[PDB]
Amino acid sequence: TYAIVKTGGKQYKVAVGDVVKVEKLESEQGEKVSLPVALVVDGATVTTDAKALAKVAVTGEVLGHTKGPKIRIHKFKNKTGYHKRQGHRQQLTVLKVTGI
Amino acid sequence: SQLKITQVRSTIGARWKQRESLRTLGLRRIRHSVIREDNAATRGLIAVVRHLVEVEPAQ
Amino acid sequence: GASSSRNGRDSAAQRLGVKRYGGQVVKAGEILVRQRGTKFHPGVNVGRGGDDTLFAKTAGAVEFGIKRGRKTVSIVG
Amino acid sequence: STKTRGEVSGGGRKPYRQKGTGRARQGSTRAPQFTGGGVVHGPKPRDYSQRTPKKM
Amino acid sequence: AKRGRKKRDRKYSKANHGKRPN
Amino acid sequence: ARVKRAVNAHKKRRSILKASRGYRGQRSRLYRKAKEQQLHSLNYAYRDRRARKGEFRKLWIARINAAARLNDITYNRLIQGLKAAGVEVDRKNLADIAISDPAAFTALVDVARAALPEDVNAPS
Amino acid sequence: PTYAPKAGDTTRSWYVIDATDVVLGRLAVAAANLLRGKHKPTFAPNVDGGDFVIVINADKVAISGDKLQHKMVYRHSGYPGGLHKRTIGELMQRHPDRVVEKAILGMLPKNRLSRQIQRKLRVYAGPEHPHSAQQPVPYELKQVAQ
RNA sequence: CGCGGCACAUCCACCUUGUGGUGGGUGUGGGUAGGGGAGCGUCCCUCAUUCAGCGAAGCCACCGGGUGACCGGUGGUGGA
RNA sequence: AUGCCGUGGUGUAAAGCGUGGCAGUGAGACGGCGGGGGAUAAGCUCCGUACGUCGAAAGGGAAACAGCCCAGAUCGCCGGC
RNA sequence: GAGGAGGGUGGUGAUGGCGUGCCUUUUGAAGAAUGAGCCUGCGAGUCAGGGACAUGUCGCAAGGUUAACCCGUGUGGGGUA
Ligand SMILES: [Mg+2]
Ligand SMILES: [Mg+2]
Ligand SMILES: [Mg+2]
Ligand SMILES: [Mg+2]
Ligand SMILES: [Mg+2]
Ligand SMILES: [Mg+2]
Ligand SMILES: [Mg+2]
Ligand SMILES: [Mg+2]
Ligand SMILES: [Mg+2]
Ligand SMILES: [Mg+2]
Ligand SMILES: [Mg+2]
Ligand SMILES: [Mg+2]
Ligand SMILES: [Mg+2]
Ligand SMILES: [Mg+2]
Ligand SMILES: [Mg+2]
Ligand SMILES: [Mg+2]
Ligand SMILES: [Mg+2]
Ligand SMILES: [Mg+2]
Ligand SMILES: [Mg+2]
Ligand SMILES: [Mg+2]
Ligand SMILES: [Mg+2]
Ligand SMILES: [Mg+2]
Ligand SMILES: [Mg+2]
Ligand SMILES: [Mg+2]
Ligand SMILES: [Mg+2]
Ligand SMILES: [Mg+2]
Ligand SMILES: [Mg+2]
Ligand SMILES: [Mg+2]
Ligand SMILES: [Mg+2]
Ligand SMILES: [Mg+2]
Ligand SMILES: [Mg+2]
Ligand SMILES: [Mg+2]
Ligand SMILES: [Mg+2]
Ligand SMILES: [Mg+2]
Ligand SMILES: [Mg+2]
Ligand SMILES: [Mg+2]
Ligand SMILES: [Mg+2]
Ligand SMILES: [Mg+2]
Ligand SMILES: [Mg+2]
Repeated sequence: TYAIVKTGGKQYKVAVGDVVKVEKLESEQGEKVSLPVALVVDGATVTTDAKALAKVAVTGEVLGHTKGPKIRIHKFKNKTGYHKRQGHRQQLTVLKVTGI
Repeated sequence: SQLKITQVRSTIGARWKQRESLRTLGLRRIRHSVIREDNAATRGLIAVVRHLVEVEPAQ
Repeated sequence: GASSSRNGRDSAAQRLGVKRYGGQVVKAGEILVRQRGTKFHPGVNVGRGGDDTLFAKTAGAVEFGIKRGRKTVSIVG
Repeated sequence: STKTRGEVSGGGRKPYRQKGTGRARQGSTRAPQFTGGGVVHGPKPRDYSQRTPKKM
Repeated sequence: AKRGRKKRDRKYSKANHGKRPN
Repeated sequence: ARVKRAVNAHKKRRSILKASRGYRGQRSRLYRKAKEQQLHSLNYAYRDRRARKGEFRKLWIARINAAARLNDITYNRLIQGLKAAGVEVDRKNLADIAISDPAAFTALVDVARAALPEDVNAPS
Repeated sequence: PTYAPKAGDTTRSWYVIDATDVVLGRLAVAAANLLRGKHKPTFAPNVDGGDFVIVINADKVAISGDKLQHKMVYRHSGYPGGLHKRTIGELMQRHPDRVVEKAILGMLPKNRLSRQIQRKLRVYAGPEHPHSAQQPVPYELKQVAQ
């Protein structure tokens, strides 16, 4: 069985035992989180109903907070002399799915 | 009664009496709502800016 | 080329016209309507002036009106 | 102290005529962009003593 | 004068709204 | 205090040339011609981190539109029927079920078709 | 991670399209989608997915009366004054397979992989095709009701 | 619009209530000429401290770090 | 009709004014509307316009296309409208 | 780890989309306007003055401060014109 889970304003297709990188959830390493779903497929049934999916949640287990890939930004316009340099590391969260 | 104004189009390429009329209604960006009273000065602000907004009789 | 600069000259604009409108509080001596001639005439508490300048003699509000065809400028004291 | 372009030896003439050569115009051989030329805005002898008041 | 007329008549599209530069 | 410029100046040249490995011509060997290319290679990465959010949506739709038409419905009416039934599955996962689990996509077609209004051309 | 197809996953089949009363626009469109694999949910624009298309009966395609006279086909040889022109009506007598095949190849994308896509297309004039060693299933035109 | 990071301004509550710090709202952050504010890097002197013939400077390669100029780690070469 | 000056309500943080420090600019272009010059010719020229955009503005559309339409990029996202 | 499958560094990149170098100067240039063959090195708002104006800070405060010069190995102490 699998389920489409909502977290961080985005959606992820998970199964029991997958590892999903999501946005920074305010939780320390080892805690449990509960997340809402948008679809649950349990074989040949899809369950497809907004009233019946609010009672179903995915139990997570945080492995730890990681960083993203370094993004180097150097904006530039042609014959003016404009330069702007900037970097970024998106803070992420590794999350084990043990529920559904 | 009490009106609800939702901005639909931008202020880019709008005139001075239209940008400043959205500033008095309290609108900032596209799809921003505000609730104002239906005195005779609000629908004079609306009549200048009626191509940029979307008024409705909403509580 | 035909040198048709037979007429290429002008004077300076003199900034005439009405300077203090109706319902507007003035001080003693304020110039109300600078003008050529008496387009406007002096009424109550308004003097004419040397070049028909229509100043003020007393502080108050300015109101316009008619007095037998000739239109006047007056001040309510 | 260093030498400016009016104290470096020589460089009094113009090395070649201005138009026709296909080189850049130069005007002197001790101009500051030349190797060997003078130093622009370089050091000079200075006295750095300040005037602190007696009560301070 | 085909170029001067064909560049001018392409402002009558729905996107340009009857206006183009030059 | 005379400063030889070379220890400061080589710092910004070793990192431009490490970011230019894999370019061809003078654009990987020379500093003046690999600083011009890095000015373009970071405007292109900026322009295309924002373009690919549309590019994958443009691919997910074409895999839903291909998989909706194996179940005699257009993409036009599948998105309508999945908002009229309260199925908020995004187009990334809706295009991943269509490849990886086709019997779970026929059920979302029969949910969206039955929730669709009966005369789709009649006014509301 | 969205699906990007491996090499060795694209499974190809063989279709055959009759053209006895079909117009040239409906048939070139339905052959262009079927060669590229737009009808498959595993589509990727950089992978030559898609099946084979055998167009039989191309001498009987539905072209109007005013297009066998006034629609021209231009080739240019490179030499000056080397512009030649032939009508559709004098190409439907000698080479009727070229008229159907030109309409398909203007509807493929103008890139390098379309030159591998067009190697999966066989256009014939009569009702007989040599590819009976394979098993081509017939393909009729369908429009999804809306 | 949603979720997460940063900066500036303003307002409301705390801490030696302006030298200003911590927390919470709303707003704002395209930019040439130019104005303002805050920083990285090379060198030199002085004060304190600490490495170095058990291998300093410099150079080369690799693995990592910071919002930027840039930085650190390990190894190879090298000789104050 | 609009515009303009005055005044009484209401609304809106980054509006106005005085005085100092430091500037840059003083070659503008096209589009809509009102006009002069020109043959009511010009991608022509000279003015008006609390008109717009470019200049100094990326992104989407007009095939391509400083000046036209939509919209103003703080950064990330393989989320929606 | 003998090999294969799984996962991850590093190197290459078949193929798809998007995409008009840099500087100067201009109303506007990828421009068929200027400048540069390449690399390493050098190469441009500095200094003098009890100057001038305006500020940030420190000492003294109805007063503030000395210049020349004199005496000390010094950066210290005198010196009221
Ligand atoms: Mg420019
Ligand atoms: Mg006159
Ligand atoms: Mg007289
Ligand atoms: Mg000399
Ligand atoms: Mg000379
Ligand atoms: Mg010398
Ligand atoms: Mg002394
Ligand atoms: Mg390469
Ligand atoms: Mg988007
Ligand atoms: Mg194309
Ligand atoms: Mg912005
Ligand atoms: Mg800015
Ligand atoms: Mg600037
Ligand atoms: Mg050794
Ligand atoms: Mg050294
Ligand atoms: Mg290093
Ligand atoms: Mg080392
Ligand atoms: Mg070493
Ligand atoms: Mg001038
Ligand atoms: Mg001028
Ligand atoms: Mg002008
Ligand atoms: Mg012009
Ligand atoms: Mg105009
Ligand atoms: Mg006109
Ligand atoms: Mg001109
Ligand atoms: Mg602007
Ligand atoms: Mg300019
Ligand atoms: Mg633009
Ligand atoms: Mg554009
Ligand atoms: Mg385009
Ligand atoms: Mg939609
Ligand atoms: Mg490519
Ligand atoms: Mg010019
Ligand atoms: Mg050139
Ligand atoms: Mg060229
Ligand atoms: Mg020139
Ligand atoms: Mg040259
Ligand atoms: Mg050179
Ligand atoms: Mg003081």
